[PDB]
Amino acid sequence: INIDRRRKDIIRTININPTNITITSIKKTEIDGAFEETETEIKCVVRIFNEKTAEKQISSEKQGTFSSIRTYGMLVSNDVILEVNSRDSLEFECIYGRMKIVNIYPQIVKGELCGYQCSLERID
Amino acid sequence: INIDRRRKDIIRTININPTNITITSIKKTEIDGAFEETETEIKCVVRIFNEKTAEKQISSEKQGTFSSIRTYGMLVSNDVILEVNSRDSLEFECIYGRMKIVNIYPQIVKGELCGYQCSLERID
Amino acid sequence: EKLRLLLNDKDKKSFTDEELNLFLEEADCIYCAASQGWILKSLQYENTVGEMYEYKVGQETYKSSSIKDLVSVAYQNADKFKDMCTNKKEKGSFMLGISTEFE
Amino acid sequence: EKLRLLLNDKDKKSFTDEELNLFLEEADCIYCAASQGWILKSLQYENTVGEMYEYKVGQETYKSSSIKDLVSVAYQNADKFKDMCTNKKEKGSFMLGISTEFE
Amino acid sequence: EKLRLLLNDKDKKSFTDEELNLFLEEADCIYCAASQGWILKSLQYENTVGEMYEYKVGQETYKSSSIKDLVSVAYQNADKFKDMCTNKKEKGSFMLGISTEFE
Amino acid sequence: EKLRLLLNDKDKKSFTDEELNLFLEEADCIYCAASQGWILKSLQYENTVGEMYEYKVGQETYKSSSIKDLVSVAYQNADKFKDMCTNKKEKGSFMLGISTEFE
Amino acid sequence: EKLRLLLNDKDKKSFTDEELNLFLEEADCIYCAASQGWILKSLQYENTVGEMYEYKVGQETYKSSSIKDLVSVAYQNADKFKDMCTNKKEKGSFMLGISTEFE
Amino acid sequence: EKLRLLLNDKDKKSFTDEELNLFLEEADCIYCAASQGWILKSLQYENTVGEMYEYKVGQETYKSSSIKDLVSVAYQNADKFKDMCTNKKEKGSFMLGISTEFE
Amino acid sequence: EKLRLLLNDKDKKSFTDEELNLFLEEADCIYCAASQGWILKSLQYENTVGEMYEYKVGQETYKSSSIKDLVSVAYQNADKFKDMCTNKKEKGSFMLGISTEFE
Amino acid sequence: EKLRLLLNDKDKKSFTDEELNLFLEEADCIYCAASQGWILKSLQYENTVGEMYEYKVGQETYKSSSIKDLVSVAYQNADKFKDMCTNKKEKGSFMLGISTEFE
Repeated sequence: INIDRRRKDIIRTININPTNITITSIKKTEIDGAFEETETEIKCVVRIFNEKTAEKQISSEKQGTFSSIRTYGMLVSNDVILEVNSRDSLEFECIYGRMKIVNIYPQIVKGELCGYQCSLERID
Repeated sequence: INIDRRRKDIIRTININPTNITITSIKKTEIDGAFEETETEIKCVVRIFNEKTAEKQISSEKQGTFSSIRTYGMLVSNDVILEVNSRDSLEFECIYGRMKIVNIYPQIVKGELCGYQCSLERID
Repeated sequence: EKLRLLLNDKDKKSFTDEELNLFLEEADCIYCAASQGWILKSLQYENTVGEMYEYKVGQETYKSSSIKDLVSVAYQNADKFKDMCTNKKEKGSFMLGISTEFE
Repeated sequence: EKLRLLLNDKDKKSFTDEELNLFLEEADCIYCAASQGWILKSLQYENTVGEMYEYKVGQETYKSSSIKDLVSVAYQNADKFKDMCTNKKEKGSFMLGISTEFE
Repeated sequence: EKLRLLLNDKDKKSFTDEELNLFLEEADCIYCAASQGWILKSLQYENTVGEMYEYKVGQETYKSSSIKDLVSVAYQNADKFKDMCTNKKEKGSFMLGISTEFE
Repeated sequence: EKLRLLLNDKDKKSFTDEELNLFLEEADCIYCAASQGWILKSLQYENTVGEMYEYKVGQETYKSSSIKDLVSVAYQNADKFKDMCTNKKEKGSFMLGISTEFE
Repeated sequence: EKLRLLLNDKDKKSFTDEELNLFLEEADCIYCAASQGWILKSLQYENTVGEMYEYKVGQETYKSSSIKDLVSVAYQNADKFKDMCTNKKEKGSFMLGISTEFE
Repeated sequence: EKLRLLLNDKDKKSFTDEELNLFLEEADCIYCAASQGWILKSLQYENTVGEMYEYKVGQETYKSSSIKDLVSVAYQNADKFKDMCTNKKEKGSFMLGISTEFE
Repeated sequence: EKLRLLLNDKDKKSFTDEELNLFLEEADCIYCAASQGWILKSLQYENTVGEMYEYKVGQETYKSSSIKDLVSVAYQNADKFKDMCTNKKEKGSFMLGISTEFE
Repeated sequence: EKLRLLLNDKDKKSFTDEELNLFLEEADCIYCAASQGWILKSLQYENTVGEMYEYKVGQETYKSSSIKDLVSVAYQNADKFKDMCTNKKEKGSFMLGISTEFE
C-alpha cells in the first residue's frame, strides 16, 4: 500500500463526520520519587465511532461513584503526535460524558506514521 | 507446500511494511540454585501487525504501575533463531512503548524452519 | 430563462454559470447542452466514488453504488436528452414531385 | 384540473406549480407532459436518495434501493406514459383512392 | 480559453499545460484532443489508484473501485468524446450530378 | 522529444530509456512503439500479482486485482494505441481512372 | 544484442543463454522465438507456482493466482507475439498480369 | 539433443528416459512426442489431486486447483504442441498444371 | 512390451493382466485398447472414491474431486486415446480413375 | 466368459446372478446388457442418496454428490455402452449395382 492512499483515506473518513475537540494531556514526570504533572491542551478534528458492543460498568464505593463504557473508538489524522501511557493520559470534554483515550493504535505504513486508530471510555 | 514458496511469502510480507528492530535477549542460566543473566542483542527486519482486538490491562500496586496490551502480533524471517521460555525473554524499543515477545510460533515446513510467527505485549 | 431551464434540466449547484452559458452557445437546442453537461457531470465520479464506494469503520458500515452504476445513470441521462433533441428535430417521411425540362 | 391530474400522475410535492404549467404548455397531451415530468423527476434521485444506498450504524442496518433501480423505474414510467400518449394519438392503417386529371 | 475548457473536460489538474497545448495542436477540434487526453489519463490510474483496490486494517476497511472499472470508465469517456467530435464533423448523405463533354 | 512523448504514453520509471530508443528506432510511428512497450509492461505482472494478489496478516487483509484484470487493462492500452496508429495511417476509399493504349 | 532483446521480450532468468540461442536459431524473426519461449515458459509454472494456489497458516493467508490463470496469460503473450510477427511479415493483396505465349 | 529437447518440452524428469525414448520412436517429430507425453503426464493427476484438492487441518487451510483445471492445462499444452507440429508440417495452397495425351 | 505400454497409457495396479491382454486382443491398435481400458477404469471410481466427496471430522476437513469430475476426466482421456487411434489409422482424401470395358 | 465379462463391465457385487443372466438372454451383445444393467443400477440411487446426500452430526460434517450427479454418471455409462455397441454394429456406406431384366 502506498502511504498517500492511507493518508487520503484517513483524511476523507475523518471529514465524512468530523468533530472538533480539545484533548488535554496531563503528563506525569518523576521528581524525587513522586510525580510532577504538566497539563497541556491540543485541538484536533476527529471522527468518533462505535467499535464494540459492551455494557456500562459502574464502580461505586466510598471514594465516589462513576460509570464508564468502553465502546467508542476514535480515528485521528497525523497532524498531532499522541502518546498515552501508564503515566500519561489524554481526555476531552465531549458532551454526553467525558471521553478518555485508553489506547492508541498508530497507523504506520513503511515506518512513516499517517494517523492513529484509537479507543475511548465515555466516563459518565 | 514447498519450502521456497513459504520463504518467498514470508520475505515478501516482511518487505511490504518492514521495521528495523533491535531485539535484546536476556537469558537466565541456573547457577548454584539461582539465576545468572547474560544479556545479548540481535537485529532483525520485522513486520508488526494487529492479531487480536484485546483490551489494555493496567496493574497498579506498591511495586509500580504498568499497563500492557496483547494486540500486536509480529512476523520475522528465518535469518535468526529465536527462543522464549520462562527463563528467557526478547524485547525491543518501539517508540510507542516497549514490545515484548510473549510467544514464538515457528513456521516449519517438512521439518525445515522458514520463519517465526510471533505475538507481543506492548508494555506502556 | 434558458439558463434557468438548463440548470433545472440537470443538477443545479455543481457548476458555475459561465460554463453553462458556454454550453448554451455551443449548441442551439438546450437539450444538447443538457446532454453535454450531463456527460461533464459524469466525469466527476472518478474522485467521489472511484476512490472509495464502500467503507467500514468500527461497527459502522457504509455502501454506495459503484462508479459503473453512477456513470451508467449519468450516460443514460445524457443519451436520453440526446434522443429528446433528435426527436424534437425529427420529421417524418415525405413524397415529393420531380420537374425536369423538355421541349 | 389539468395540473391536479399531472400532479397525481407525476407524484406530488417534487416540483412547484409553474414548471408543471410549463410542462403542460410544452405538449398539449397531458401524458406526454407527464412523461417529460417523470424523466426530469428521475434526476431528483441524485439528491433525495444519494449514491449511498445501504449503511449500518450501531444496531440499525438500512438497505434502500440503489439510485440505478429508482432511475430505471422512473424511465419505465416515462416510457409507459409516452406509449400511452402515442396510443391516444394512434390511428390504424388506411387505403385511399388515388386519382388524377386527364383528357 | 480552450485550455480551460479542456481542463474542465478532464477534471483539471492531472496534466500540465504543455501537454494540453500539445493535445490541442494534435487535432483542431477540442473534443478529439479531449478524447486523446482521456485515453492518456486512463494510464495514470495505475499510480493514482494502484492494483490494491480493497484493504482492511484495524477497524477500517476501504473498498475502492478496481483499476479495470476506472479505465473502463475512462475509455467510455474517450469514446463518447470521439463520437461527439464525429457528430460535429460528419454530414449527411448526398446525391450529385455528372457531366462529360461529347461531340 | 519523442522519447519524452513515449515515456508519457507509458509510465515513466519502469524501463531504461535505451531500450525505449530501441523501440523507437524499431518502428516509425511512436504509437506502435508505445503499444509494444505496453505489452512488454504487461509481461511484468507474473512476478508482482501472479505470486500473490490478495493476502491477510492478522487483522490486516489486503486485496488487489487479479493478474487477469491487470493483463486485460495492459492489453487494452496496447490495442487502443495500435488502433490509434492504424487510424492515423489509414485513408478512405477512392475512385480512380483506368486508361490503356489503343490505336 | 538479440539475446538481450529476447530476454526482455520474454521475462528473464527462467531459461539459460544457450537455450535462447537455440530459440533464435529455430526462427529468424525474434518474435516467433519469443512466442515459443513464452509457451515453454508457461510450462515452468507447474514448479514455480504449484497447484496450491491458496493457503492459510497460523495468521497468514496468501492467495496466489492459480496455474490456469498464469498459463492463460502466458498463452496470451505467445499469441500476441505471433500476431506481431505475422503483422511484421505479411503483405497486402494486389493484382498481377498474365502473359501466355502465342503465335 | 532430441532426448534433451523432449525432457525440456515435457517438464523435466517425471518419467524414465527410456519410455521417453519410446515416445521418440513412436513419432519422428519431437513435438508429437511431447504432446503424447503431456497427455500421459495428465493421466497422473488423478492420484495427486482427484482424491484431495483442498483440505484443512486445525487452523491451517490448504487449497489447490481442481483436477479439472489441471487436466485442462495439461491437455491445452498437448494440443498446443499438436498444433505446432501440424503447422510445421503444413504447406500452403498452390496451382499446378495438367498434361493429357492426344494425337 | 505392449502390456507395459498399456499400464503406462493408463495408471497401474488397478487391472490384472488378463483384462489387459483381453483388451489388446480386442483391438490391434493399442490406443483403442487403452481407450477401452480407460472407460472401464472410469467405473472403478464408484469404489475408489465413493459418492462422499467432502467430509469434516473433529478439526480435519478433506475435500475431494466429485465422482462426476473424475469420470468426466476418464471419458476425456478415453476420447483422446480414441482420437489418437483414428489419427493413426486415418488417411486423407484422394482421386481415382474409373475404366469400363467397351467395344 | 460372458457372465464374468459383464460383472467386470458393470461394477461388481450389486445384482444377483439370476438378474445378470436375465440380461444376457435379453440381448445378444453383452454391451447392450451392460447398458441396461447400468440403467437398472442407476435406479437404486433413490434410496441411497435421495433421502440424504449431505448431513452434519455434531461437529462432524459429511457431504456427497447429489442424486442428479450420480444418476447423470450412471446414465452416461449406460449411454456410452449403448453407443459403443452400436458402433461395433455400425458399418460404412456402400455402392451397389442394379440388374433389371429385359429381352
